[PDB]
Amino acid sequence: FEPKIVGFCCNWCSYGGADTAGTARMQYPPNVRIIRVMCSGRVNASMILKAFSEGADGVFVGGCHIGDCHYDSGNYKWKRRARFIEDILPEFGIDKERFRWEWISASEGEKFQKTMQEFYETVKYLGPL
Amino acid sequence: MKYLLARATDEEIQRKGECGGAVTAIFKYMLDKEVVDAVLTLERGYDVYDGIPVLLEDSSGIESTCGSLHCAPTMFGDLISRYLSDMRLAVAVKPCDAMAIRELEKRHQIDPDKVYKIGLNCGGTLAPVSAREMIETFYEIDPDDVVSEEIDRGKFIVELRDGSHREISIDYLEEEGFGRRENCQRCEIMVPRNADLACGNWGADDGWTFIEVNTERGQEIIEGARSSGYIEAREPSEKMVKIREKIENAMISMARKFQDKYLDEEYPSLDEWDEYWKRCINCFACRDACPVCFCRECELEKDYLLESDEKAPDPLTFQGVRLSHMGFSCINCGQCEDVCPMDIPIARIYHRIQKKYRDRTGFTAGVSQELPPMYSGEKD
Amino acid sequence: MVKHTLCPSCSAGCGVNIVEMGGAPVGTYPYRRHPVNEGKTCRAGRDCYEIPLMDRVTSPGVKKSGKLSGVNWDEALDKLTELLSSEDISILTTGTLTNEEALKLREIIENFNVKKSGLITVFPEFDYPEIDIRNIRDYDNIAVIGDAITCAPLIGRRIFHAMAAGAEVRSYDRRDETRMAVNSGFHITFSDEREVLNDLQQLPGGSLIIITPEIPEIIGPVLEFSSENEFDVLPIFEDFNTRGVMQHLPPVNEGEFDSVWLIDPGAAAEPVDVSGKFVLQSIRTEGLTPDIFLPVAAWCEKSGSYTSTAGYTMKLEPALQAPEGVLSDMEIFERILRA
Amino acid sequence: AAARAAIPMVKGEVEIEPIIAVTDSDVCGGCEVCIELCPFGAISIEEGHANVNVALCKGCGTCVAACPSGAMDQQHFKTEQIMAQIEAALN
Ligand code: SF4
Ligand code: SF4
Ligand code: SF4
Ligand code: SF4
Ligand code: SF4
Ligand code: SF4
Ligand code: SF4
Ligand code: FES
Repeated sequence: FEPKIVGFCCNWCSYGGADTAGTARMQYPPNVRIIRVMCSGRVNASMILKAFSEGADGVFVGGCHIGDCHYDSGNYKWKRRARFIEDILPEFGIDKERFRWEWISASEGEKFQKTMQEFYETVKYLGPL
Repeated sequence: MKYLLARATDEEIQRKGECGGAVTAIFKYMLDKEVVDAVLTLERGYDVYDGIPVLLEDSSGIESTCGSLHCAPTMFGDLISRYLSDMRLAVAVKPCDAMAIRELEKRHQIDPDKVYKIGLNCGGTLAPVSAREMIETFYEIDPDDVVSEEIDRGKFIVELRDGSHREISIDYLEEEGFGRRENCQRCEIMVPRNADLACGNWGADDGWTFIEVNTERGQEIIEGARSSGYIEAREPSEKMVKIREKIENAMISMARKFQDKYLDEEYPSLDEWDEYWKRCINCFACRDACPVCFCRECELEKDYLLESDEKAPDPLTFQGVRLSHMGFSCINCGQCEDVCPMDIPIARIYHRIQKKYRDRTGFTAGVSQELPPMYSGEKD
Repeated sequence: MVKHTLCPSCSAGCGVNIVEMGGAPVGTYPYRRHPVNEGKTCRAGRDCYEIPLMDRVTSPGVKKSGKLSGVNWDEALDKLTELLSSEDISILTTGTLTNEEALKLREIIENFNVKKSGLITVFPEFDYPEIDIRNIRDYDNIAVIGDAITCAPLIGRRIFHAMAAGAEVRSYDRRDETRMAVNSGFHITFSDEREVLNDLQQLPGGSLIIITPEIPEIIGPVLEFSSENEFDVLPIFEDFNTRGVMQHLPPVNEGEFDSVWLIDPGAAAEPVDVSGKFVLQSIRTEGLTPDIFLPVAAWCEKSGSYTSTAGYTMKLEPALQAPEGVLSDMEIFERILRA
Repeated sequence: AAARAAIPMVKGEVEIEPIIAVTDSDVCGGCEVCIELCPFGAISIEEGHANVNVALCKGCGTCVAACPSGAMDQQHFKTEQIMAQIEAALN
């Protein structure tokens, strides 16, 4: 079983963190697919639900650390949305461990690598949705 | 003046009024003295099971709208937002109506300065056809020949034409699958404090209405009706106020117990939910009926979400999307479940999600004046 | 403002409320008291309020050179009466008249001695039982021919109630992914008619057969088999008063139409080939240009009775006011008889 | 630093990225759940419809994600585009 994982990362920190992991050449499983947004505040539950409905076995969202958002308040709104999404997902048979959201700074390549590896292990263990 | 006992100075309005006719007298004063342009209320059709919204632009024959209708689970918020959002209005609202109106006001779909809310205390409503069948089965009478209903004693009470009264335990009827709608059994708010006035019969004598004044707009309404001589009012005992308080607390406790019953221990399983969702015909009756779903164009109908085949939609891209859109604002009015052609218990899941959100953030939909914390602009 | 009425979109007898603001229809409201649907409607039921306003034609039209030009009512009722008396006129109606209007149409058909006329419907004249849909759940065995849920969602609701009641439901169609196919106890995608009929041999006496018009050629054989062996047949007709009109007017079984008079107040008629002249009596011309046009009142602007497929009859007072210059089909018929 | 600061002042002009919110007046209901979500106050209400100021908007997309009906949409990050990307990632 090879899980299908979709990722959303803000342009300024989390996408920067993935770039840092790449430049340092920190290996991690190739299942994730990153989609760029300007801010984690651009992400809403419709995208997560669409991902899970289209065949995703896990959804990752990455943002700036609280207090570090380029647009200064977007990740707060995302954090609220993410808590609500964790509320909603188990009602349709989707474990909330299949939906991970983390704060990754632009220089935190190693944290991004570890998050990717661990999320892949979790989702693979859970098995197909 | 937080509390009053009021009744219409008129005598016909008192006679046909449910509890002294203070609501009708207030509406008559509001129309006659031109506080508002119109009154939105209910009027019975060809029987007590047929309730129809009416918009009275004058008080002539207003008496035809008096009396309660427990078999009329109607919603007025979306009517006001869709058709009457421009006129100065006075409306009679049950707590769920006031909750829908508050959720719409904070979204600027209704102007609070334009709408006067004479809310009514509410112990629950029943579906009309189901109520008729229940009366036929368990009261051993024709559904016809009944002219009133009431739930005061913890017993559902029907008042036959001749004058006789037949009461049966609302607990026993509910245990048998009849009585109040499930959402009404879970309902946590019986006194509409999210309205300008709250009128009921819990702290009230016979022939009088117990009115709690929530706002200064309500105070103006009351003092204008009393100065104009449309309602006579006096002060409650303050021994009756405690009886009303205890009644409200007991009803709230029962609502909490039924919330535990329907949302946790008798909640459908995931397999049962799958069987239900398999039925959905994608008719959007639930969204149309939902007062919180007011949008001119609905995202659920977009190509990337809308199910274009003649088969049951994926409950994610329909129900989960609507939940993410408004489930923090769900007022548990049960309108979505009432109109579903496929008999799916939608209000259960929506209320459970809203309960999770309220427990986490302390936001109570239809009661808080401000938007849900989801829409806060602060760094909180 | 809020007025009871019938949904005209299919033959289920669902009740709706029309919300009217200042003389125009502006919305729909749940008709919770109605027994057929208890205030539940599919999308079409909630959309029906727009029909009286959409492309409405409200002035009589006599085809001038090439096109259709306005005309007064007398000058059309004349040039229709002469057409009846002189030429070979065949009268075709949809299941959208009131029952009384259908009786009047039968009177007219006899008065002018027309030879070819009737109601446009693929179903034959049968002794359909008067079934209450609330009793569908009582049947132990239900055979469903055609996608009944899509044809009439609020009868598919009763089929679901029956399934929950323990009845075993078998569905037949030429497709294997319809709503009934998905939700049936057992589905068969038959390509030969006997395929279904053989299985119908396994039904107990007094079983239900819900048949839609999706498969026309099977209706005849299935009704013949049900006449034998004592099955209750529930049809899903095409129009909201096909049953009521059929009570008085036979189904049209002719195929040589020329100089036809179509009476479709509900605008439900499919494109009908006209070899000769085309009189159209409807609420909106749309479609193609008719030789004559007599605008009529909408289903909810009339007073009269309608019968659903199950056999439930509902008496209606107008929910809206008919626009100026349009007459009910009853008025047209009475004036034509008077002339 | 003097040279680097002089370069743009000699140029006399800079380009503003157009990745900004745009409101569909025909779809917007004036609910206003978007105005407070802009940290820069770029959204106001004119004629009962949300209106975005280009000079104040920075293009975070928070308001667009908040809008239920989809009247608000971010240029270059439209909902249809991200939905297409999600669909293609899995199909
Ligand atoms: S939901 Fe609450 S306020 Fe509304 S009818 Fe039921 S009990 Fe009354
Ligand atoms: S989702 Fe259902 S219960 Fe909740 S507010 Fe909307 S109609 Fe009422
Ligand atoms: S589902 Fe979303 S877009 Fe549609 S009406 Fe409800 S809140 Fe508005
Ligand atoms: S009302 Fe029922 S059948 Fe219609 S879309 Fe909603 S859940 Fe599906
Ligand atoms: S089932 Fe038929 S009659 Fe009932 S609402 Fe739908 S289209 Fe109208
Ligand atoms: S959230 Fe959407 S509908 Fe509401 S005001 Fe903003 S753009 Fe308009
Ligand atoms: S995109 Fe961001 S900055 Fe621009 S108007 Fe919306 S919330 Fe404000
Ligand atoms: S920019 Fe990364 S979270 Fe706002």
